[PDB]
Amino acid sequence: ALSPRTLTAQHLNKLVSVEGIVTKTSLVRPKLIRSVHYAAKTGRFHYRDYTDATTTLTTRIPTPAIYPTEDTEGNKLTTEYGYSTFIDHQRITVQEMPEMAPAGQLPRSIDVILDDDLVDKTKPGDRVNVVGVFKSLGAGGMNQSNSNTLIGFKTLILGNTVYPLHARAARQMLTDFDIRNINKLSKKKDIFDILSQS
Amino acid sequence: LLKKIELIFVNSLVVIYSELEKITLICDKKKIKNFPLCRALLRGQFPLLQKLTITGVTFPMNNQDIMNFQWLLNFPDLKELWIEDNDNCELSKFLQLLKFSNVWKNLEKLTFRENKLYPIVNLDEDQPVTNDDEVPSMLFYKENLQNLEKLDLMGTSISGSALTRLCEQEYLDGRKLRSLNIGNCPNIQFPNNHAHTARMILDVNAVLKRLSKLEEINLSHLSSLNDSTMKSFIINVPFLENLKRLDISHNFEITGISIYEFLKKFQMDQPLAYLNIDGCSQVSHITVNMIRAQNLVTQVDCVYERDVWRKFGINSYSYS
Repeated sequence: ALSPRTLTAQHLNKLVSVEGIVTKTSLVRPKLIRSVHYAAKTGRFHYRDYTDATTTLTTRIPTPAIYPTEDTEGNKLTTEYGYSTFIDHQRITVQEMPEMAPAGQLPRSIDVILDDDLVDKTKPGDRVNVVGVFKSLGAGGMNQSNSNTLIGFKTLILGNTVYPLHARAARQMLTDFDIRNINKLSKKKDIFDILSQS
Repeated sequence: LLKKIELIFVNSLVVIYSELEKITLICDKKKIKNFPLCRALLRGQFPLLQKLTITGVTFPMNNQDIMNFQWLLNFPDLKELWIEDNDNCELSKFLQLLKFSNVWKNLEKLTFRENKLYPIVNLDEDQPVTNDDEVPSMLFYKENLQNLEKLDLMGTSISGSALTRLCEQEYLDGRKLRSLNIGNCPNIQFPNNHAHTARMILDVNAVLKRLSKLEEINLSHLSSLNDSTMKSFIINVPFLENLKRLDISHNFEITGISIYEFLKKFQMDQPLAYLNIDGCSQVSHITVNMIRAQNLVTQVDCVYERDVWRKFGINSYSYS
């Protein structure tokens, strides 16, 4: 159980929970995960799976997001949307709570990836707890086109659940005991004075 | 005096033959747009012809006698038939021939491979009666296929139930069958799959009970063989004790999990002799290195970069 400050390189590839405030939510985009193609002469439906470092918890070989256009025999393919499969994808920045940041330091932040039904579960300014796998991705400048010796690797949380918060939950649950107490108090003749004095 | 003739018609430009023993006709399907020996094969007889191998030709549309394999009745004693990428042929018409004549006293091996996906063929077990006062037509599937050692149906759109019916009817003999190739057949689904039409199901338990002594299985390009479906093979390990050579290559689904637990339960039988998983993008390199290291297979091939399977001469006589 961490925050965007105390989340540390020792935590990479572990399952972590981070508390913070959401900022800079990306647009929602469909991410291609499988495409299906009718080979016009052959009659078979070919298909192709896709992978990147966000779609999987393990570093499977990447797939270049290219659509097929020809069969092995050279027969022209046609892409079949509606049988092809896309997940919704969203990237959000969770910022450290300013109340927690130590003396004279500004809040740290980290980027979370959310997929399918987790998308749009938060808007900016939401205080949140995110659970997910903290990961690294990309080449980190090890690819020799990058001369810079010092830059680090990009890192993310691949999200598994998102809880909104106002603990000191954003929407409080009410027991029937709460319902009955709330109604009981409402019948006290001077309840407006009681609540406003409270 | 010619006993064995081969023709490899690389390009195009514009009666009794007792001597012959083997005819191999191979064509560039792109350049050749007809069927060279069509008149000769339908008109003549080649009564001592042991092996016939026709690939890449294009059957004429104007001749249902060709398309129904009516000529193919001409050749008794035909120890082996190989027929591959014959673009306008169909396994349906072939099985209709096999229904209605005892065409061959003996086939040791059959190999049929149509290229394009024709509609679903189910085993046509309908035995009609002209009248119930008259005989039902004797169906010659048994005595035609009773002899087979090698059955190969790669790419042929045979439905899974058709193959189970071939085994339940005991048309395929089992006691003599040794090598089965059903790769690239999109109409095969295994029992654990929830998504199907029931007559595409293969009942591997029934099949492997029937034909238990077989050596060599080929399921390459059988995308339907996901990891869940491999569980059916795991529990049916006791019925395939003769199996030495297993090709499941170019399966883009099969994770190393199924591979490993299959070889581990097989080890409860002594390694499997040989296994092919070339092009299988999902088998983890460390798993296959474990397979080598713990010696669960005497040889295993993992050329991930090998794009294609049709080694000419060895696996296929389709030209180039």
